[PDB]
Amino acid sequence: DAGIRTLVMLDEQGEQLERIEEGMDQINKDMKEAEKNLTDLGSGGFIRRVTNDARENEMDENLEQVSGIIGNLRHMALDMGNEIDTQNRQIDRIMEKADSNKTRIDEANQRATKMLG
Amino acid sequence: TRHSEIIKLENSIRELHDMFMDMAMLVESQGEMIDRIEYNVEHAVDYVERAVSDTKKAVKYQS
Amino acid sequence: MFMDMAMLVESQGEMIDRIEYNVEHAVDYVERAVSDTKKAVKYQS
Amino acid sequence: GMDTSGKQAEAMALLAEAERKVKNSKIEEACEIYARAANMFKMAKNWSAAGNAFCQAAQLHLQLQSKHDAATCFVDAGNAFKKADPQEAINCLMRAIEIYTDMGRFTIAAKHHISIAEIYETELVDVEKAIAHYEQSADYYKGEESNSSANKCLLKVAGYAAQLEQYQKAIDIYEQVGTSAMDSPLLKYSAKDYFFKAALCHFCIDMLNAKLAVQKYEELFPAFSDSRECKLMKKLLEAHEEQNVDSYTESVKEYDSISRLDQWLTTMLLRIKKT
Amino acid sequence: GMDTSGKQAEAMALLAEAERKVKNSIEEACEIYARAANMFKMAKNWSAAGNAFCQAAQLHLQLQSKHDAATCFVDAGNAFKKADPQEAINCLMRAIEIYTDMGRFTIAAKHHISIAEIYETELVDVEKAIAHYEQSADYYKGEESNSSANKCLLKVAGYAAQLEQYQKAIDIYEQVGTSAMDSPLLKYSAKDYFFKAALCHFCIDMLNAKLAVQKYEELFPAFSDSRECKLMKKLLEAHEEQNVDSYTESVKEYDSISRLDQWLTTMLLRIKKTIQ
Amino acid sequence: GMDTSGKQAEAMALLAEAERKVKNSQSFFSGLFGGSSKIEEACEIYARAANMFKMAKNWSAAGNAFCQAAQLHLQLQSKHDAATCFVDAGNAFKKADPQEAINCLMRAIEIYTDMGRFTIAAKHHISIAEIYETELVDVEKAIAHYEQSADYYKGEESNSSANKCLLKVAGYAAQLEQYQKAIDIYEQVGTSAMDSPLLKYSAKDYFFKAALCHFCIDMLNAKLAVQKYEELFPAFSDSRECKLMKKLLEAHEEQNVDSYTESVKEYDSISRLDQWLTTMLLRIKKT
Repeated sequence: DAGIRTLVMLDEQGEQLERIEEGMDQINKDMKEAEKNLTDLGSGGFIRRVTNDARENEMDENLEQVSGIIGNLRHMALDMGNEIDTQNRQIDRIMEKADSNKTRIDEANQRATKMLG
Repeated sequence: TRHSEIIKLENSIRELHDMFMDMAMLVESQGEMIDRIEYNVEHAVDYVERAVSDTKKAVKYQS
Repeated sequence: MFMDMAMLVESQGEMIDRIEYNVEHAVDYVERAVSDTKKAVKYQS
Repeated sequence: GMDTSGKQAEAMALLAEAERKVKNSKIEEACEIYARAANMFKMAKNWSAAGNAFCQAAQLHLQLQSKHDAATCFVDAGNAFKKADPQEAINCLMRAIEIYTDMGRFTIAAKHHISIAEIYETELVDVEKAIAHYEQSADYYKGEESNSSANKCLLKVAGYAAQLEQYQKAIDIYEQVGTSAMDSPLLKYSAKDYFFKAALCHFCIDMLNAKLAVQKYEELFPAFSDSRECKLMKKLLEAHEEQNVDSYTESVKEYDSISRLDQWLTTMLLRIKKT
Repeated sequence: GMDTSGKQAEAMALLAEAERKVKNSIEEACEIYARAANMFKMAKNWSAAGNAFCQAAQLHLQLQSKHDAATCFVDAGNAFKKADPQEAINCLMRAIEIYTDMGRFTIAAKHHISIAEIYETELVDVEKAIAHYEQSADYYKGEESNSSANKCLLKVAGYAAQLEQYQKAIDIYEQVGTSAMDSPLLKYSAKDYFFKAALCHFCIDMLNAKLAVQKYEELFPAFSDSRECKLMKKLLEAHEEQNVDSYTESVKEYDSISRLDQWLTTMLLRIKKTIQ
Repeated sequence: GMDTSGKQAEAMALLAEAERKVKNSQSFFSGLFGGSSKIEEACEIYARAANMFKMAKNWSAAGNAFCQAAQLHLQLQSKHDAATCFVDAGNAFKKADPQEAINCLMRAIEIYTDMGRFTIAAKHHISIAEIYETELVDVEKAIAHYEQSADYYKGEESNSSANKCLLKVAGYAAQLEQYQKAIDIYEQVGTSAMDSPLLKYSAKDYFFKAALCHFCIDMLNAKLAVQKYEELFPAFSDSRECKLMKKLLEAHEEQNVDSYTESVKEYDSISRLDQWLTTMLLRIKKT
């Protein structure tokens, strides 16, 4: 259950990351356009049944069951990792863009404060 | 049959341990990066708010 | 290891939500400022 | 292909028009149009000339009264040259890093240090330069309290130093990182691996002191006994005590049957076992 | 080497330039001060860099600026963190006050948690750390940050049980268990929290612990099936039997079954000492 | 503590000053025609007072101030600021009394959807649905709001969100003893999600729900539905759901309630049963 919840909320976080990426792209384009306009304005078993008895039998089955689950878990684990990679990349790229936008506005402000005098 | 199953279980457990460690470190780095961008965007929004307020007051004084 | 991972994942998710909220505020204010600039430039001209 | 030729022709025409316009206040518009031409050329995907035009526009921007924009253009030009003459990109990125340090953004400076070290090590074979860049980045990150990147850089330099046969620095860094991870509530699972790597690095120095080193590691972290790595280390030590080749060969074969060995550990094991 | 002397001389020259510039009587002075502080930072002279940052902060605050002044104060406090915890605490408190006046609760709460961490790590003072954690928890709860508030409350309860009365531990653990048990993801661990409260009840008397565990079992049916309640019942039988051997046997059996947190061991040692 | 008295006193004084300012604003406009500068300053004071009242935990006063500011700015031909203030007032009322939050959120929805902004309208619809559900048992309004938000998201092409709303709708419809809508929604969602890579693992679960939701109607149709789902998704045969359903049908075909109870108890023991699943099992046991 913990694995499944981690995966689903990781997917949700990725969706949010994509949404913020789109928002920032639109912000950058709008800011550049506005700045330009303003500038232009100017396995069978596990226990050897040596003892027989039921105690061994159940044991064996349990192990097998666990093994199978673990098998599945193996594959599951791999999947849960993969998405993170892509997300990480985004979490890096965004930074670059963000900085530029901020820089742009600051420079614009500076320019707007130097043309007057 | 003992050796095959025991070794298979050990291999699966070791692979899970290694991959979980690697992806945990990756998650830690991701968290650091997202915290940095959080502070960066907070500062950017604050500064743009201040700049637009200054522009508004200046233009209203001039007009 | 799983339970150790869980808390960091939860913290990252909540602060991702907070960052998204901040960005929504910023984009809404930017849109309002752009609209005000358009109004000013169009009416002054 | 028609696409590449058409895009190249369009970008050349745009760049020529920009040159004519600038040659004929004007600095800002010239820089803007040059940046547009550089972006179009990049879309044309001619890396060398695209980067050339971009750095020329960056120099023109430097002529203009602006600093951060020049640094952004410099980093973009370095990324463009990434697939071209390494020296020019390295110099441009060094200049950008100097500007960043002057401005005070240490995080981006360390990121660019890591990028330049990565390109130097991947493209060129000269390692010491990349190691120095990584050490500078680690120092900057430690000054900025960013433990993750500092630890990554320290691990990379320690691994290389082990590769360069400077085992003392490698073991020192590995022990430091292991104790740091152990102290922290998290990452304590890799402390056993760090101690095992430190023991392997120490073994190269001599054989008798290996027993003392492993005993010290055990008494420092008792749980390290439970790890299969400690069992493997002690078994290999006992096998090496006698000049028998079969014992450690079988042990390493079993370990490979358990876990797939990375290139560094494989070469290290071969080196230690050969002598 | 060249770096030390060169950077130190350049920083001193910048400080003198800023002093002369202000003596003429201003933003250029603040920029020079910030640059000089940066040079000092590269020279590894952590001390007196925070002083330059604070001087720049006051110079910029003189002209009504508050945001950049707050950021400079925070940076100066972070720099002083290693050099001097006291000055770092003062700068961080100033930044927290400024932001709270401006209404930035997230930054204020993060700074409060940082203050608590520095108080508890370098210096020896938990009550001030407890108050800082409580303030941060209240700030986060106001902003409906469930996980941060829960973590802060859990740490406060742990500290209170460690040194203070058990009432705080019982209250906070019960509240956290109530908040988490209903939640789907965390319910698995919910049991754990409850158990702690029960143990803290055993510190006062056995009857209170018995009533608390009965109430927990009635409220949470799964708490009945847990091995932890079985172990607590066995420990209760041992205590009413005044038999320390049974206590030790049960504790060692549990330790073999699962490892300990080293806090449960301390609590159980305290409980076994009073068996008499 | 000092917070209560001090903040209340200062906020009340500031609010009285704002009331005096707005009272004198009409006289100033009539006598001199100053403009909206005084109105804007009064609105800023209103927003500040609302913020302080929210800080001092006096949610009612903060909501009142937010509503006053929203109305005053709406009269100033600025719908966006009025909508934002109305959303803030709705949040404050939700903190104190959601009845006013309902109308505030409806006003925000109307204002936003007038321009065609579907995302904000859907989000506000989901917020109102949550407000209704958490306090009241008014399933009708909740289902209507969920369906409206799902339609808005479907028209906006934003996938991966409306499916959860449809799943909630199906669950509530099944809880209301209405199964056709729930069965249709669950089968559609499962079939659509089968093709997706990530959702595959979960798809089977939906089918099982449908089977249960398709078992109340009759045994013949339930058996046919189980067969159809297994054939369309043969991998569904690997999970425990098929074995459990087969055992339940075999036990129920002969009026052996004890075997059905034993199977249900074993399934619950291996993993705790959901409240909805347990309720449906109990309801089926009535037969």
